[PDB]
Amino acid sequence: ADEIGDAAKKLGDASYAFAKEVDWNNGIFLQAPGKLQPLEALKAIDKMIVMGAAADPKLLKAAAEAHHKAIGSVSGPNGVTSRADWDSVNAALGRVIASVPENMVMDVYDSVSKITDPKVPAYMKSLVNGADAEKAYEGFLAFKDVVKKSQ
Amino acid sequence: ADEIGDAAKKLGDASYAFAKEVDWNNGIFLQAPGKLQPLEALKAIDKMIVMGAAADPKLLKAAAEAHHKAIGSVSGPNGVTSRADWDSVNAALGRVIASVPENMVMDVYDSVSKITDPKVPAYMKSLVNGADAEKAYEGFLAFKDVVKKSQ
Ligand code: CHL
Ligand code: CHL
Ligand SMILES: CCCCCCCCCCCCCCCCCC(=O)OC[C@H](CO[C@@H]1O[C@H](CO[C@H]2O[C@H](CO)[C@H](O)[C@H](O)[C@H]2O)[C@H](O)[C@H](O)[C@H]1O)OC(=O)CCCCCCCCCCCCCCCCC
Ligand SMILES: CCCCCCCCCCCCCCCCCC(=O)OC[C@H](CO[C@@H]1O[C@H](CO[C@H]2O[C@H](CO)[C@H](O)[C@H](O)[C@H]2O)[C@H](O)[C@H](O)[C@H]1O)OC(=O)CCCCCCCCCCCCCCCCC
Ligand SMILES: CC(=O)O[C@H]1CC(C)(C)C(=C=C/C(C)=C/C=C/C=C/C=C(C)/C=C2C=C(/C=C/[C@@]34O[C@]3(C)C[C@@H](O)CC4(C)C)C(=O)O/2)[C@](C)(O)C1
Ligand SMILES: CC(=O)O[C@H]1CC(C)(C)C(=C=C/C(C)=C/C=C/C=C/C=C(C)/C=C2C=C(/C=C/[C@@]34O[C@]3(C)C[C@@H](O)CC4(C)C)C(=O)O/2)[C@](C)(O)C1
Ligand SMILES: CC(=O)O[C@H]1CC(C)(C)C(=C=C/C(C)=C/C=C/C=C/C=C(C)/C=C2C=C(/C=C/[C@@]34O[C@]3(C)C[C@@H](O)CC4(C)C)C(=O)O/2)[C@](C)(O)C1
Ligand SMILES: CC(=O)O[C@H]1CC(C)(C)C(=C=C/C(C)=C/C=C/C=C/C=C(C)/C=C2C=C(/C=C/[C@@]34O[C@]3(C)C[C@@H](O)CC4(C)C)C(=O)O/2)[C@](C)(O)C1
Ligand SMILES: CC(=O)O[C@H]1CC(C)(C)C(=C=C/C(C)=C/C=C/C=C/C=C(C)/C=C2C=C(/C=C/[C@@]34O[C@]3(C)C[C@@H](O)CC4(C)C)C(=O)O/2)[C@](C)(O)C1
Ligand SMILES: CC(=O)O[C@H]1CC(C)(C)C(=C=C/C(C)=C/C=C/C=C/C=C(C)/C=C2C=C(/C=C/[C@@]34O[C@]3(C)C[C@@H](O)CC4(C)C)C(=O)O/2)[C@](C)(O)C1
Ligand SMILES: CC(=O)O[C@H]1CC(C)(C)C(=C=C/C(C)=C/C=C/C=C/C=C(C)/C=C2C=C(/C=C/[C@@]34O[C@]3(C)C[C@@H](O)CC4(C)C)C(=O)O/2)[C@](C)(O)C1
Ligand SMILES: CC(=O)O[C@H]1CC(C)(C)C(=C=C/C(C)=C/C=C/C=C/C=C(C)/C=C2C=C(/C=C/[C@@]34O[C@]3(C)C[C@@H](O)CC4(C)C)C(=O)O/2)[C@](C)(O)C1
Ligand SMILES: [Cl-]
Ligand SMILES: [Cl-]
Ligand SMILES: [Cl-]
Ligand SMILES: [Cl-]
Ligand SMILES: [K+]
Ligand SMILES: [K+]
Ligand code: NA
Ligand code: NA
Repeated sequence: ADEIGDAAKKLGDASYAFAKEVDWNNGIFLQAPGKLQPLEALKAIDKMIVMGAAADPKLLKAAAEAHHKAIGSVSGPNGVTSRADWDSVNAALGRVIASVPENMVMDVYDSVSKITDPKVPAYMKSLVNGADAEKAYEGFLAFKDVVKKSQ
Repeated sequence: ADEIGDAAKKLGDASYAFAKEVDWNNGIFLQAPGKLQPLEALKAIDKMIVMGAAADPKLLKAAAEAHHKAIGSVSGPNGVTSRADWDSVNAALGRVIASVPENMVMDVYDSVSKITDPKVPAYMKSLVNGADAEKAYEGFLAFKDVVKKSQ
């Protein structure tokens, strides 16, 4: 057990209602988030590859395992995993983020933002309960503060 | 140095002319290869996650590093990496494939095939030199025999 695991449980309280409202079977997620821009996207994918090579290999292993278990507990019409697996996944991802330098994480966020159309967040939010999405995000902000403290 | 590295060099002789003919900047690769079928695709993605968790963590690390280096040497109008980086990537991927049980690799191939429209290989091949694609594939068959012997 660790502090990221404790923080993932609080994050789940704040975010699982949002998770249940996303339609994870929507084909939209395979689309570019705006105009397809292969050269810019490749730069973002490169920042991710750099980060994956920097990440602790045992923690990437554990984060993959957690996703395989989450897939096994999917149910209902939106394809949402169990509450327990939602928290497990978030904690395992938090540990991966904490295993690399902060600049590597920001480089991914910046490089993806560059290819992401300004309308995309609002359109995503419009398909769920707005208050639940806001509560999820304030949850994320509290969680990332625990993650940073392990980083 | 190892036998997979030697085999990757022969594979490059057989396949790099094909690599140069693919338009890696074509947006088509972001499309589902046929009808989008999220439940079946998730099963294929699950076989991959299982395989990634089973793979040797040092070899997955090295395979990511090899891709970051390959991205740095991209040139020309099709976005093709250098011959040296093409071989490096193939050897590092060969080592990853050899680090997991054969059944895990076949499970991915079967689960992806299930969502892949029968027209897709021929359409892909139609955008390149057919003889070069055939020479690439016969190269692959020789390479996978070396990979299997390390497996
Ligand atoms: C079928 C498998 C599968 C699916 C469908 C997804 C889906 C996703 N992954 Mg995951 N992953 C999957 C397998 C795996 N992933 C990962 C490792 C990662 C990493 C390292 C990351 C992702 C992230 C993401 C998200 C990227 C898009 C995004 O940011 O949306 C928005 C995100 C959500 C809807 C997820 C919940 C986030 C938050 C706790 C609550 C919601 C807050 C806000 C309302 C919206 C988000 C705001 C931003 C600024 C944080 C997306 C939800 C990324 C992500 O979520 O970025 C924030 C991310 O950083 N995945 C591994 C390797 C261990 C997997 C397999 O093993
Ligand atoms: C920008 C980054 C990036 C891009 C564009 C790609 C693109 C691709 N990856 Mg790669 N990857 C990338 C980063 C990374 N990959 C991987 C790990 C993997 C793995 C483990 C595998 C792929 C494979 C593939 C291919 C999947 C589709 C396919 O099978 O087409 C057809 C494939 C090609 C055109 C590639 C050349 C194959 C062969 C040597 C020559 C051509 C033979 C035939 C003519 C066509 C293929 C026949 C099939 C039956 C083998 C595709 C070419 C898969 C693959 O190639 O399956 C065969 C695969 O197994 N990637 C990692 C983690 C280390 C990456 C980042 O770090
Ligand atoms: C070949 C196939 C390969 C596939 C490759 C696929 C990967 C790339 C696919 C792209 C997917 C991107 C779409 C993501 C949208 C989700 C982000 C979002 O809604 O974000 C919403 C935010 C909203 O903006 C924020 O809005 C906030 C509002 O807060 C206010 O309001 C809050 C609650 O309402 C609180 O009150 C809070 O305290 C208060 O300040 C603040 O103003 C912040 O400053 C501001 O950042 O937008 C922002 O961040 C702007 C930046 C958004 C850019 C995207 C960021 C995602 C980075 C994640 C990296 C993952 C990469 C994707 C793939 C990885 C999978 C492994
Ligand atoms: C949210 C975003 C997340 C993104 C997720 C994305 C991943 C999934 C995206 C799907 C991409 C799939 C499209 C791939 C097409 C390439 C395969 C192909 O052209 O294949 C061509 C072959 C042609 O068929 C073969 O044709 C051969 C012909 O050989 C003959 O001819 C030869 C030379 O002409 C030689 O002479 C040879 O000796 C002689 O026998 C033989 O008959 C073989 O038995 C027969 O298999 O088709 C076959 O195999 C049929 C099976 C094809 C199924 C696809 C196989 C790919 C499996 C790779 C796993 C990678 C998964 C993809 C993503 C992974 C990235 C990490
Ligand atoms: C081989 C293999 O398994 O690889 C594995 C690799 C990983 C990394 C482990 C993995 C993973 C995680 C991944 C890829 C996550 C990807 C997330 C993608 C999110 C995409 C989104 C939000 C896309 C869009 C597109 C939208 C378009 C919106 C608009 O166009 C619309 C409607 C109309 C316009 O008028 C206005 C508009 C509003 C602009 C939008 O609103 O959102 C996975 C899945 O496991 C597969
Ligand atoms: C060896 C091997 O196999 O590697 C493989 C391993 C993987 C994992 C499968 C793999 C992969 C994918 C990877 C690395 C994905 C990485 C994702 C990174 C996500 C980062 C995020 C969300 C960062 C942020 C930063 C944010 C900042 C927000 C704020 O600053 C803002 C704006 C304003 C301030 O006022 C307050 C603030 C709130 C602070 C934010 O909100 O989010 C890959 C590439 O395939 C390689
Ligand atoms: C088709 C289908 O059914 O798919 C199903 C597939 C599944 C897997 C079963 C499934 C599921 C679950 C899923 C997808 C869960 C996704 C979770 C994503 C979690 C992401 C996390 C936590 C990302 C971050 C990024 C962080 C960055 C933090 C920092 O940068 C920040 C901000 C500010 C810096 O100053 C400091 C910092 C510390 C660097 C962080 O702290 O955390 C579901 C729902 O069932 C759908
Ligand atoms: C070949 C093939 O078929 O592969 C298949 C493989 C799969 C895995 C099966 C597959 C899949 C599934 C995938 C990747 C699913 C990804 C889901 C990502 C979902 C993202 C969502 C919800 C994003 C948001 C962002 C939002 C932002 C809200 C806010 O910012 C807003 C507006 C205002 C801020 O002030 C406050 C805020 C509240 C922060 C929100 O509310 O939500 C797919 C697509 O089927 C393809
Ligand atoms: C966060 C992050 O970085 O994730 C990283 C995760 C990884 C795994 C490391 C990674 C990687 C590798 C990946 C995903 C490789 C994906 C390969 C996809 C190949 C897709 C293909 C061939 C798609 C199609 C679609 C086609 C459609 C054809 C047709 O419809 C057409 C024309 C008209 C119809 O009449 C007939 C038809 C003929 C049916 C086709 O012919 O082909 C990457 C890139 O690094 C990103
Ligand atoms: C911890 C962590 O981070 O994990 C992350 C790590 C990654 C790597 C980034 C990641 C990923 C992606 C993964 C695993 C991709 C795996 C790809 C597997 C490819 C397998 C292939 C091509 C298999 C085959 C089998 C074939 C057989 C052909 C033949 O039998 C046939 C028909 C007919 C016979 O007569 C002759 C024959 C010729 C023998 C073939 O032709 O091809 C993931 C999911 O994101 C997790
Ligand atoms: C937009 C843009 O510009 O992107 C650029 C991005 C880059 C990265 C810079 C770039 C590049 C290079 C790329 C993509 C290279 C891709 C290489 C893929 C290699 C895949 C390999 C070897 C897969 C396998 C699968 C195998 C399976 C083998 C077996 O199953 C078989 C058969 C039969 C079983 O009985 C035994 C077995 C042993 C189990 C194997 O042996 O090998 C490029 C071109 O520049 C494009
Ligand atoms: C959000 C966002 O924008 O992300 C962006 C991220 C990126 C990385 C920048 C990006 C990208 C690039 C990607 C994934 C590229 C993937 C390329 C895969 C190419 C596959 C090809 C060529 C497949 C084939 C299959 C063929 C088969 C030929 C044969 O079988 C045939 C007929 C007959 C057999 O008898 C013999 C045979 C000879 C075997 C062939 O000849 O070729 C993209 C798309 O821009 C999206
Ligand atoms: Cl505890
Ligand atoms: Cl571009
Ligand atoms: Cl040698
Ligand atoms: Cl389906
Ligand atoms: K509101
Ligand atoms: K021919
Ligand atoms: Na470690
Ligand atoms: Na090892």
